[PDB]
Amino acid sequence: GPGVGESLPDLKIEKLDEGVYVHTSFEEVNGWGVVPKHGLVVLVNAEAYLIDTPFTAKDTEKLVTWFVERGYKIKGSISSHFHSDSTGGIEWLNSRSIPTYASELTNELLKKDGKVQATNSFSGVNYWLVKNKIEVFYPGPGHTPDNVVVWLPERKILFGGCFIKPYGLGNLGDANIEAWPKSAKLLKSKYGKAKLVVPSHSEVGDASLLKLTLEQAVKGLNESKKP
Amino acid sequence: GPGVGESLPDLKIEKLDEGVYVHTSFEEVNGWGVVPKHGLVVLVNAEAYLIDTPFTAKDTEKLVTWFVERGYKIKGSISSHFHSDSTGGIEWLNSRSIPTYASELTNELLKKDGKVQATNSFSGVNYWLVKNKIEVFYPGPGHTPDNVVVWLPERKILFGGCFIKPYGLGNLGDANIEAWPKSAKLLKSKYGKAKLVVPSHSEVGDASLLKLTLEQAVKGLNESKKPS
Ligand SMILES: O=C1CCc2cc(-c3csc(COc4ccccc4)n3)ccc2N1
Ligand SMILES: O=C1CCc2cc(-c3csc(COc4ccccc4)n3)ccc2N1
Ligand SMILES: [Zn+2]
Ligand SMILES: [Zn+2]
Ligand SMILES: [Zn+2]
Ligand SMILES: [Zn+2]
Repeated sequence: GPGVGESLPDLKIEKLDEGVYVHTSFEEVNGWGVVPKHGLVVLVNAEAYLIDTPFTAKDTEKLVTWFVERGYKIKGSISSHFHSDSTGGIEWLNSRSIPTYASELTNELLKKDGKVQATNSFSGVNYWLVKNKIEVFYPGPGHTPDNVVVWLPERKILFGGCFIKPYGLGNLGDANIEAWPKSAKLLKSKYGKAKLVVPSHSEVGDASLLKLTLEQAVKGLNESKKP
Repeated sequence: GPGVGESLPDLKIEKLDEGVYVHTSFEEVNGWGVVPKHGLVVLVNAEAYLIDTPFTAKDTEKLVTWFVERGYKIKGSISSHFHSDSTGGIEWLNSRSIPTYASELTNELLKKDGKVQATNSFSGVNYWLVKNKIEVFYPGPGHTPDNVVVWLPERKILFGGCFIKPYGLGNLGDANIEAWPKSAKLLKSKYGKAKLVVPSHSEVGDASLLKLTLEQAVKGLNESKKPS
């Protein structure tokens, strides 16, 4: 809702691996309960890259302040898809002239919704946000038409965002179930020996979260072809 | 409120694993929104066991018919705590002579509250609702003094009910916040190898949710303890 959910938990920040933190923010979402949303902060040269923003400007600000107060200035943010649990902090970041990144199709979907756009876009299937350290990849449509993943080669850590859905597919409103099985299969061959997979809405796992997502996508596609 | 013609999403039933269904019902919590409630239906060869009832007689009846028309006998239900979102359809199940179960303490709380009780009580820290297949465990007070969890040793699924609160404890009006940290740690140390953990009010996860609940219990205790 437009209002502040006064009793949600606060923004969480936790170290996942050597260069890498998980940030978790929380929102009240109709029909689901409280929903957690994980993103990352990846440090490069002791400068911070946000992988997805929190739901809100308030938690984006808290996140940024925490790292900046500790000497880690913000090099940029990248959003894995257009929904506000990935993109909600883009306007705040833009107002601080922190570069924000999104695919061309993500920015088009933001605009079509009258959302503020990232100030840096990329067309096409791979994008090195930081060569050999932060890569973006488009597996095809799934949770949404634009969803991308972020790969950290040096840690073998995959940020699957809202594409990774081990225990169920979540909000299907913008989903492409026909395509999701093919996308999930593609993603699983490519990142099969990830050490760690970070879903948006489920806590971190190993590479079996790729197989679970594929099974859930196969499952939802089947059920949808009914009564 | 929602309008007079507004209905909340309809009861959902979803396969979770070979023997095992999640059932999700909804109520509106006036100005927080619409909030889901998960229970299970556990299948042991053509018998079905309800793990928690929906909030309402009407959804308890929908849930029972769904399985009766797929050929199952409803052998009984068990309620994980006394709140309506676990016991709301005991009165209806009783009216159809489906055995209903709760702990001795849960039935006492129901009777205290002027509510219909389950027809069968158990008491003790472990209780087999179905030997080798459906186990009930009391971790200690937390969400409520009487909350219990259900364990399916053969799927390694834990139904944690409203005890499992990985994103925030929820309403503490009936809770024992001083006990919840200890109870949570006992629950974690017993079921740390669960393949799945099913909370009442958030989605299915893995055994991580045990750790998250402990963290939330401890932090809730701390917050309630500051002098401001
Ligand atoms: O593999 C599967 C399919 C996905 C899935 C979902 C759940 C589950 C339990 S309550 C819940 C809440 O949902 C709804 C509440 C309101 C509107 C739409 C959905 N969702 C349990 C297990 C399964 N497991
Ligand atoms: O602004 C909004 C409200 C929040 C929101 C959520 C989603 C979305 C898509 S799949 C998904 C997964 O959810 C959950 C997964 C587990 C538990 C409860 C929810 N969640 C998409 C867009 C919106 N956008
Ligand atoms: Zn989304
Ligand atoms: Zn999402
Ligand atoms: Zn309760
Ligand atoms: Zn509850």
